[PDB]
Amino acid sequence: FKVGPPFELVRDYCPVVESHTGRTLDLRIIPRIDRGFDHIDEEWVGYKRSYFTLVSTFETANCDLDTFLKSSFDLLVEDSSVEGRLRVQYFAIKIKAKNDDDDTEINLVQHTPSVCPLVPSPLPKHQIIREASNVRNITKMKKYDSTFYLHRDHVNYEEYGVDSLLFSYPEDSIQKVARYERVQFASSISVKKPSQQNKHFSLHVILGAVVDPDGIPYDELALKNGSKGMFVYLQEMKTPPLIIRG
Repeated sequence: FKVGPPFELVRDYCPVVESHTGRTLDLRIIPRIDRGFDHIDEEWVGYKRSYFTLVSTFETANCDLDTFLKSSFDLLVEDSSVEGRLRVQYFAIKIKAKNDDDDTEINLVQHTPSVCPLVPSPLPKHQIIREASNVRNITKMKKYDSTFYLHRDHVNYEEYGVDSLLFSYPEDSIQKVARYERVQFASSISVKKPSQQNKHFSLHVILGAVVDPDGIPYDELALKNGSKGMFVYLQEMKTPPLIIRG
């Protein structure tokens, strides 16, 4: 494990507002790469046969988790789409790899990326990510449970309303930290141009809202009840240019 390529803001997309208070939700993705890249003379270098670890959470400025989970949020589209407000079923994160030059998407292979549902939370320290990674100790894993998950089936249900965000999440076990362990680039990718000069890649992290089937950037998504949902972009961050040794 080691300090990896830093993340920078790429863009903020659709604004999110609470349906009851009209309060705008201020969001901030907090991603970090914990291994897989070396910093050689002002350049980040990765390797084909190697793999990398990327973790991420997101935060909501001045909004405590309890209130957040009890709230209802609407996405605000505008102009062309101008639909108005789309109800958020839940928030999730996804990562992608791109050709930092022509912005072409590079496929990633993970060891089990995917759309990870997530609730606001600070990003755990580097060492904790380790002690929680591949260390399946029953007692130990229970010391990190409150750090990595929110078990909806344990909250006081009488405190939440029918439209509460908590109850629109797909599963009872909800992650607090999106952990992408053992990720590699597809072995089919070309890491050099015909001239033999290195190609440049970039890792992206996108925070988004999953909304019901019914011009804005989003990905089509296979929901939980067989329905076709939409993963609408809220915020995106990326690493600086990366090079991949073959």
